[PDB]
Amino acid sequence: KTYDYLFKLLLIGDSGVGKTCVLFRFSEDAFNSTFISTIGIDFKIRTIELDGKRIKLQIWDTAGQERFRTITTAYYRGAMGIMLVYDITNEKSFDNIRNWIRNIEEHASADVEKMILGNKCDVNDKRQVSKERGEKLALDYGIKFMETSAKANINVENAFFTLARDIKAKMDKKL
Amino acid sequence: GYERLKEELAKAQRELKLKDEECERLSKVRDQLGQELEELTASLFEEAHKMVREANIKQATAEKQLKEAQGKIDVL
Amino acid sequence: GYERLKEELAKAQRELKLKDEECERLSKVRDQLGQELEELTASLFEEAHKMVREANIKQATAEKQLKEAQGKIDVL
Ligand SMILES: Nc1nc2c(ncn2[C@@H]2O[C@H](COP(=O)(O)OP(=O)(O)OP(=O)(O)O)[C@@H](O)[C@H]2O)c(=O)[nH]1
Repeated sequence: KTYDYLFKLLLIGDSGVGKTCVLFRFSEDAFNSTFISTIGIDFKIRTIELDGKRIKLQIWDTAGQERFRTITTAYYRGAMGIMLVYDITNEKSFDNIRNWIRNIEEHASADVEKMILGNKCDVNDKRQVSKERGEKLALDYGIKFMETSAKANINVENAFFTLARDIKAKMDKKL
Repeated sequence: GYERLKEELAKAQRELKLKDEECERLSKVRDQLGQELEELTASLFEEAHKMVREANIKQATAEKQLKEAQGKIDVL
Repeated sequence: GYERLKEELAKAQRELKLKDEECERLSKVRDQLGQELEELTASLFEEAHKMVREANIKQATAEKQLKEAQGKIDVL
């Protein structure tokens, strides 16, 4: 029985950036335990409803280690929506967002849905990346952008639901 | 080299085409395998977590018991 | 004619060389995916235990307060 769709999503980005909390907040875990640190992969499921239908989201969170290079391509290649995630507390994370965009373009599929996620927007006092400058990156590359906080719990649920709507609207187009 | 180029371009025309068709075949299996391996690891990751959580749930209600008594003797 | 044959052979060559190198990669995939899968599953296993372990140590030691820090309430 239910669900009645399966979107496969991916979280990618620099380490430190809080990819993994951003997940843990969406999937609603009561706990901190993860294998990201040690292994470099972790995974979470959440079904949501959008305009009435069940939508199973499988969310992979990748951390680059070259150790599992092959497997993590498999995730790129098979991913329906991927979130690029920087820390607004840290520039190079933001600078690299271009670099990742490479990978995504190079390792991943030709129509994938894409979303730049400016994380930790919660801590303004340690802000190095202007939002304005954040949006411009996004607009340049014609992709959606969103500022977030895994800890204040800001826009994480919205970031996903937004990406999930974007995936579905595309698929419903191929009726 | 009119027959040499008319003939060789047919060999190179098939060569580039041969691999074209071969590429799709090599790539198509490399996707079927990846899906299979997604579904396998989705299952494992779900297991590792599922197990580790019930370890924690229990660890929870043992410390929750001791903070019930630990504070009460600590009061006076 | 005898002119045009100097185009196909020096670009289709950058083509076939490019594709040849692809399959070389796509060939080594199945094995790797498997190779990696083993290493992941092991690592999954080992970490899983180390995690369920740590949260068991702390279920017994927290319970030994209900055995050796509740009787100090019975002793004092
Ligand atoms: N203030 C603040 N700190 C955050 C936020 N998100 C993550 N962090 C911190 O950033 C650090 C790394 O978070 P992770 O989720 O592990 O980062 P990651 O990129 O997903 O994975 P790693 O490679 O382990 O860093 C942790 O110390 C978090 O507490 C945030 O939104 N706001």
